[PDB]
Amino acid sequence: SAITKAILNADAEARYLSPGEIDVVRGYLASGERRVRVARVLSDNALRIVRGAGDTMFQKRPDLVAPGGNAYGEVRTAKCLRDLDYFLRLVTYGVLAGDTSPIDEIGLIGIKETYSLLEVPVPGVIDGIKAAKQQAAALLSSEDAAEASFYFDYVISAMS
Amino acid sequence: SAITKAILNADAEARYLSPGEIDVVRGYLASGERRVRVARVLSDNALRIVRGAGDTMFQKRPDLVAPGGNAYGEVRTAKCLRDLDYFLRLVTYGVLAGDTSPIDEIGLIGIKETYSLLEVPVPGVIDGIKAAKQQAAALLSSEDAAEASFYFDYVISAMS
Amino acid sequence: SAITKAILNADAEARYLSPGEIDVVRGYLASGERRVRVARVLSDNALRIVRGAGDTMFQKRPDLVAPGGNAYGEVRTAKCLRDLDYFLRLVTYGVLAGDTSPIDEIGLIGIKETYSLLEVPVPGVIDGIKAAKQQAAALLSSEDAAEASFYFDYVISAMS
Amino acid sequence: SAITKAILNADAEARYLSPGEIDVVRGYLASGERRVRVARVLSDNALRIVRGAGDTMFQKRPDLVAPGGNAYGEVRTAKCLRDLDYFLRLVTYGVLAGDTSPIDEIGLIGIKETYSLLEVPVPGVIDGIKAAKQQAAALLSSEDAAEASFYFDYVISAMS
Amino acid sequence: MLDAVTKIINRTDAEGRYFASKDFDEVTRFFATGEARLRAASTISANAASILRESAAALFTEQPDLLRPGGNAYTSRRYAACVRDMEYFLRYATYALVAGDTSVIDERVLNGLKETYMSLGVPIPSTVAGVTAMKGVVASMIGSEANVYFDHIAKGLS
Amino acid sequence: MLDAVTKIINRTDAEGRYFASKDFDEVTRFFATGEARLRAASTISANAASILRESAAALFTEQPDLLRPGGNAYTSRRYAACVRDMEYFLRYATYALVAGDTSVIDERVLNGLKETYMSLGVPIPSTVAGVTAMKGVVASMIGSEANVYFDHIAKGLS
Amino acid sequence: MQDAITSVINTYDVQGKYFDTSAFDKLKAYYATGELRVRAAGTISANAATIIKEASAKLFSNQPDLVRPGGNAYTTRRYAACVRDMDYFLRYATYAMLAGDTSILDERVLNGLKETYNSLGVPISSTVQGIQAMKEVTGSLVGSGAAKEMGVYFDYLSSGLS
Amino acid sequence: ASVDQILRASYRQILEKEPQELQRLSVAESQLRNGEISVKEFIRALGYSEIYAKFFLARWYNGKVAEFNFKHFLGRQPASATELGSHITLIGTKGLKVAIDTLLASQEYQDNFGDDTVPYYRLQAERYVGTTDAPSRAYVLARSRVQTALNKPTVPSYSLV
Ligand SMILES: CCC1=C(C)/C(=C/C2=NC(=C\c3[nH]c(/C=C4\NC(=O)[C@H](C)[C@H]4CC)c(C)c3CCC(=O)O)/C(CCC(=O)O)=C2C)NC1=O
Ligand SMILES: CCC1=C(C)/C(=C/C2=NC(=C\c3[nH]c(/C=C4\NC(=O)[C@H](C)[C@H]4CC)c(C)c3CCC(=O)O)/C(CCC(=O)O)=C2C)NC1=O
Ligand SMILES: CCC1=C(C)/C(=C/C2=NC(=C\c3[nH]c(/C=C4\NC(=O)[C@H](C)[C@H]4CC)c(C)c3CCC(=O)O)/C(CCC(=O)O)=C2C)NC1=O
Ligand SMILES: CCC1=C(C)/C(=C/C2=NC(=C\c3[nH]c(/C=C4\NC(=O)[C@H](C)[C@H]4CC)c(C)c3CCC(=O)O)/C(CCC(=O)O)=C2C)NC1=O
Ligand SMILES: CCC1=C(C)/C(=C/C2=NC(=C\c3[nH]c(/C=C4\NC(=O)[C@H](C)[C@H]4CC)c(C)c3CCC(=O)O)/C(CCC(=O)O)=C2C)NC1=O
Repeated sequence: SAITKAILNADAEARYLSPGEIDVVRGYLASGERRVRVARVLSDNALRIVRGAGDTMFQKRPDLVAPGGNAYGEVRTAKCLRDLDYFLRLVTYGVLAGDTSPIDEIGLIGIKETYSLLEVPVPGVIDGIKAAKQQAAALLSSEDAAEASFYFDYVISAMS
Repeated sequence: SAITKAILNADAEARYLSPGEIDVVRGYLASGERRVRVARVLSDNALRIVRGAGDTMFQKRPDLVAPGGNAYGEVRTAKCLRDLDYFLRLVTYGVLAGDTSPIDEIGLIGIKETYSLLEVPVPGVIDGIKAAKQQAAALLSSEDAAEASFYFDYVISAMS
Repeated sequence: SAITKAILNADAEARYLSPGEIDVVRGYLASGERRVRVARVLSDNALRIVRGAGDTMFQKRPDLVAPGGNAYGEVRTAKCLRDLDYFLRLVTYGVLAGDTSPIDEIGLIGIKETYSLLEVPVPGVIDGIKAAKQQAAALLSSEDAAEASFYFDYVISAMS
Repeated sequence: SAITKAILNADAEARYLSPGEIDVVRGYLASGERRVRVARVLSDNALRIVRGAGDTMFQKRPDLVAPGGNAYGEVRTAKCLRDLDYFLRLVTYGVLAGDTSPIDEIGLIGIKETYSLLEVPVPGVIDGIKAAKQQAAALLSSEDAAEASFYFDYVISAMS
Repeated sequence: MLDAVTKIINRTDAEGRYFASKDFDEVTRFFATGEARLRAASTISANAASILRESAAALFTEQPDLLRPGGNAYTSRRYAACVRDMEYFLRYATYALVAGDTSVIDERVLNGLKETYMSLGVPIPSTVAGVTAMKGVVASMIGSEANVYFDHIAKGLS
Repeated sequence: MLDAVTKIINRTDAEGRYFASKDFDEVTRFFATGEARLRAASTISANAASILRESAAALFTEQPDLLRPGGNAYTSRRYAACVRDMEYFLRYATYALVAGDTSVIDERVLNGLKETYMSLGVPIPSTVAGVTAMKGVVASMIGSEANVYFDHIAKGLS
Repeated sequence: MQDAITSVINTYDVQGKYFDTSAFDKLKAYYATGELRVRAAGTISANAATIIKEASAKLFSNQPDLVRPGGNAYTTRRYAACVRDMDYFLRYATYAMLAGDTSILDERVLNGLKETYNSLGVPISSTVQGIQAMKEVTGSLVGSGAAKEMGVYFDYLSSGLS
Repeated sequence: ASVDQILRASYRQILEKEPQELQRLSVAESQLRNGEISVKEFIRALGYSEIYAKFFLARWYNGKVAEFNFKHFLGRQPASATELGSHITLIGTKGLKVAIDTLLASQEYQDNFGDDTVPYYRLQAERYVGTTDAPSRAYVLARSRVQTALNKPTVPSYSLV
């Protein structure tokens, strides 16, 4: 989390937390209620967010679910929706942790190699994650949506 | 119906039927066999006309059955075919009645706001009805085709 | 505008402006500088918002520019973008006026019939307006986005 | 109240609340606490405003309490100060509601016919309400003085 | 129609008494919850078409028989009237949500409606099922803020 | 009718352009004067009866022959119609003063007034003298802020 | 490196004085623009790949000889290095905009870059054209004030090269 | 709309005066307020009044009376010579009340205003195309009448048609 990153920093120079790092930890603990609210909204609405994101992604890119597409078939389409759900849950983790470390550890490191070898079109994943980002922003206030969009765009930029 | 229209016209002025109204009703009664013939041919070929018109519409506007289209999905394509069959039944009603009142009071009045709310593309519906017109013209002779084309055209004009 | 509605309401009872109507007028005059700021922001970024909304709409709904599409061609796409700019200018007018009367009188009254005759897909227009709303909300703060979205949503509702 | 006027306007046009009516409602809800303060200070001191205004009205025109006058006698003066108390309570109601409607339904619709039948001098009542406005502004801050003065002036104007 | 402030004013006027501390407190409670109610109403207004579409979908998925021939929703016109009535309920629920009081519903919606549905042949229990469906649709978007007014409409029908 | 802001909007729309710096300056100038115009309107509304009383006094002091038998203001009915006209002029001048634009006077006051006065034999110069007396009264009461609107009414009759 | 705050700090340390009203005005001015800078940096970071795609496409459309044989950007390696350098310029402009100071562009970018490019044969005029293309593309994403700010650092890079 | 708004609107639409200038129809107003008569029945009560005949028939030619009836109860003007002549004949042979009844029972009235709305003008071609045998002429006359609504024109009725 943010706390872990500050602790790792202070440990590299073998010192106690500095005023800046205390400010980071304090401002993170201050944001706890807002992060919990955002994560609750994204978590309780994961099903409709993933359904909507998948619908938008498939309308935008029909060839994925057309014969010969990477997502063609019930099983492959199910795994596609499961990947979108995975990335939504990773976004919730990133919101809760106040940094992108859990997203990197669980989902991003190796996802480029994984998708290259499975022949999964990364732009399609980006389209689905953008759709999920707008579907989440529909469910959140302006500040909460802005908070979630940071981690959504972080996922997108790691893809691209 | 034609008789209903003449009787209402008589009633509005609180009078017996006029010689012109009598001629209207008599001419309607003369056309009875021709109307029954057209309607019988249409009803006997209901499934054939519906399939052919729907197929023609679906190549003409493939965006409808394409993902993200208004008719994409087996339920929605089935409902599309069912509405085409609805309008074919209404066309038979109009042919038998000699008037367009059954078409209006069963399927035409309110279909505009209904299709607006359902985001049904009216041009697609018009193409489907024109395809049904072509199918009927194939099954009918020239005079019968013209008689049915009157009501097919009335439906087209009402939709737009 | 906001003043016009209050003055007309007073004129209905053949009386001077009531304390409530004066409260309405005073609130509008207080909101004037915020309205001018927002309207200026949407005016300087007119090309900004129009290009962003147009790209978002064409990517969301590509059949508009696909062969047989309404906006197919450079000229028809230019006219589509011009309609988007028209609605952007009308949103600015609505922001400035404090009500929706300029939008109705210039752009909304008769646009539904016009687009029906031209076979302009109203859902695509809704997509364009919602995309423009997102683009403009990007360039504004939270509050300014709120009032700009008010008139963007009025346009969306009136088109649909 | 101020809400009822906006909702009535929306209902008349058979539509949802427009941005302008939303702005009116937001302004009223923002003004609510000041309204409650003004109404509370007016309520707590009602006795002293009534006494001072009645005194001033009596001295300004002695013919009211002189023999042959409408307010001549003890019972008629009791009804006089009762009317002053009534109008003050309606002024507080109008301050709370944000409009003049409660003043209209409870006190001023039909007051002209009543006072003409009872041969009550309307100029005398107007002098009483004026005196009440001075007494009220005497114990109000300038902003609250103007807020109450709008409703006092409305009562005076509708009285004539 | 009344709202919360007007009903309080009426209650104080019936007793001919100036506002007391409890009356002021109730007024302040109404003023406090104003922004949330306005935001809920604005969200409903912006999404009226989608709410109508998905509530009609829920109603006609739960009770398909209304759309079959012989059903009271079987025509273009009767289906249009059904969704139109649902629009009535939604718009007046928004009105009552802003006002904070149900009197607008009783006057503009429920006044003579049960007898009218009996006269027309409208199945009232199915209409109540539609109102409950729209309750669920609106709760999925704005929370439980508007449940009271939809419940009032449903009970007035029932 | 229009107000100042809607007039500026129409001006920018006739040219098919967004608001520029000068347009925003003009709209800001209108917003800045709004408080003063509202104060003037409230001041006029508070004393509308006394303004009307002394305006009619001035008019009929200048031209006593209007009240005498055979004059166009000799009857209870014609005197009442005259002071009702002046009350109309004051109220609609106040409306225009609030709006910052004279279109309300064109729509609601001058829509056939000159033709009506020529038809009925109402003396137009005497009516303009009365309008001018009311303009002077209001100017002494609130300042020059409303003069133009009264002149507009005069120009609609002259 | 030096940001605006540490720039004020260094001036006042060298002259050995506590902060006065003028230093506090400079610091207030930096803090006031902080949210705009953070927003622009987040927007550029989210869009950096798109910005580079658009800018490289415009550059190679305006100068097709770069990517055809005989051009400095002709091979997969040299094309990759070209767009890599464009990634540098975008990233370091974003750093300098977030810091509100061009010192990082001197230390980390411009020092020795003309010599590197002249030794390699990399055409510097075309590199300046690419920087301009990125300036317009970035301005197309970030909005008026952020565009005006980012343009300062893009122009600083252009002047340091050209 | 409230009963007060409806009443003031009806008095302006039918008698061209504010209620204070007139002797109000107290019993008709009470019936409308109590809701056992419609707005249309109040409009007919205003038309049946002796004050209507005093305002619009005592000092007018029958063509002017027909124009007044069309402005008050339909919100428009007679467009053709046949329509104006037919209404004049109704006034001159059956009386003012029967002519007003013919206006109120007309399909035009039922469509535009029905039973609960005060009549009003509408400067739209849909207002006249289906209903009137001279639609453009009907628009021209209605727009001229609205343009100078304050005036009671003395231009001859058959010169306009
Ligand atoms: C929790 C962290 C985590 C992630 C992120 C993850 C991604 C992931 N997706 C996979 C397969 C897949 N992923 C997709 C998704 C694609 N379908 C379309 O093309 C879209 C563009 C795109 C999704 C939006 C599909 C269709 C497959 C099956 C491909 C195959 O069977 O060869 C696989 C290979 C093993 C498997 O079948 O599950 C991984 C590892 N797995 C994880 O454990
Ligand atoms: C007997 C008189 C009658 C008519 C005329 C009628 C039309 C009609 N079609 C409907 C749905 C529909 N209508 C269509 C057909 C359209 N969409 C396709 O793209 C085509 C362009 C086009 C047909 C050519 C579709 C696909 C639906 C499903 C929409 C949905 O349920 O989400 C509905 C909404 C109720 C329902 O889903 O069952 C009506 C009322 N219903 C009637 O009772
Ligand atoms: C709300 C917009 C409105 C306006 C402006 C208006 C003016 C107006 N004044 C009128 C008559 C009149 N106007 C006057 C006033 C004149 N007497 C002269 O001595 C004075 C110089 C002058 C006034 C200062 C008089 C006396 C009449 C009666 C004419 C008559 O009965 O012969 C009339 C003819 C109908 C009627 O008397 O009710 C109108 C329409 N009416 C309106 O509804
Ligand atoms: C000598 C080594 C070398 C290569 C190979 C090379 C490729 C190359 N391909 C390009 C464009 C392109 N290349 C392709 C080729 C793709 N189209 C389909 O997707 C296929 C899968 C695939 C080819 C089989 C396309 C479509 C473009 C245009 C892309 C665009 O402009 O958006 C460009 C951009 C500039 C230009 O159009 O000339 C380069 C530099 N450059 C080099 O220096
Ligand atoms: C049944 C016979 C009939 C006709 C023909 C007719 C014409 C007519 N056109 C009108 C307005 C109009 N008519 C036009 C048409 C013009 N715009 C120009 O660019 C074109 C050269 C030209 C058309 C080809 C326009 C623009 C208006 C609006 C005028 C305005 O609102 O200021 C109006 C005013 C009412 C309304 O706006 O609906 C009428 C009555 N009315 C009738 O009863």
